[PDB]
Amino acid sequence: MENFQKVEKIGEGTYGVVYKARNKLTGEVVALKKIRVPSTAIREISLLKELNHPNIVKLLDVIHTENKLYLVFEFLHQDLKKFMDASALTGIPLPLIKSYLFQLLQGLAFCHSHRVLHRDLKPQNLLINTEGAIKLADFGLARAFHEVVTLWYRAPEILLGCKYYSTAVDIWSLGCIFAEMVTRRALFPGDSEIDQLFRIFRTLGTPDEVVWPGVTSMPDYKPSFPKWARQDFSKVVPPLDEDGRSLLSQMLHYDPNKRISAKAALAHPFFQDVTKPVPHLRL
Ligand SMILES: O=C(Nc1c[nH]nc1C(=O)Nc1ccc(F)cc1)c1ccccc1
Repeated sequence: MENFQKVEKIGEGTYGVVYKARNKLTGEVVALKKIRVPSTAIREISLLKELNHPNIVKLLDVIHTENKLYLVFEFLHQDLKKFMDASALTGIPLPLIKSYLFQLLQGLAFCHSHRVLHRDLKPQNLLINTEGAIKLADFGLARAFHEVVTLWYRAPEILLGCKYYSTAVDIWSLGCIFAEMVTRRALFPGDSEIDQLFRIFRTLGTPDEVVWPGVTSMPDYKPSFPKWARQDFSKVVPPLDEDGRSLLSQMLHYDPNKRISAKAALAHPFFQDVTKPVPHLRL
């Protein structure tokens, strides 16, 4: 778009290319996403301009022109997936893991309180700066509307065909990102929907009417599912301490109504000692 110079490709979202760009007039460096225009998307997108929070990538402008769609976001210099790969040897220090988790829960508590879900959290859409900050990106783009879209962070109620699912889905994804930071291995690396479901089952137990009332009446649930026993958390995320493990377990509750909200998670004793360390990033 005329007011922008593409400096470089910085990714491919679900929804079209993402460019680093410079505003020919303002000077500002920005993230420019080209989508791919029904008035429904126009409307939802416009709502997002308003939901501002220090832990949500700022949506600067929504250009709808020549009947094409661009979103202009504030620019961050790295994503969490790259940072994680970069920190493979040593792992991310716990106090930095805890800060990141804490800030993301703040962003989610904000979104959820305005009834906006993300619905597709993944380390690739979590963006970080040199000053210790981490921000949710791509917020709202999913209601509004190639490699495999990853299933690794998908809540099981989504996998079981629930069509009217809740903010608890973001809580689930965030718990899977939490474990992956601690262990340096993805929690549930599914390569199909059944494989994804069965990986969850194998770690957490096949859910039943005891732990998830109503589970058996779900669209894609079958009685013929195997019955695996639940594994112990101490085996799942060493060397996370007992507070971190308690929290994670609550974020990974099967029953979306049992699953901890972002707001009550902020109160958990794991965060009693939270700080804001600054990462070392080599841009
Ligand atoms: O809004 C998105 N990204 C961004 C917004 N502001 N900065 C970015 C961004 O990707 N920055 C970035 C990330 C990794 C790099 F190596 C260098 C720079 C987005 C859109 C679709 C899918 C994923 C992320």
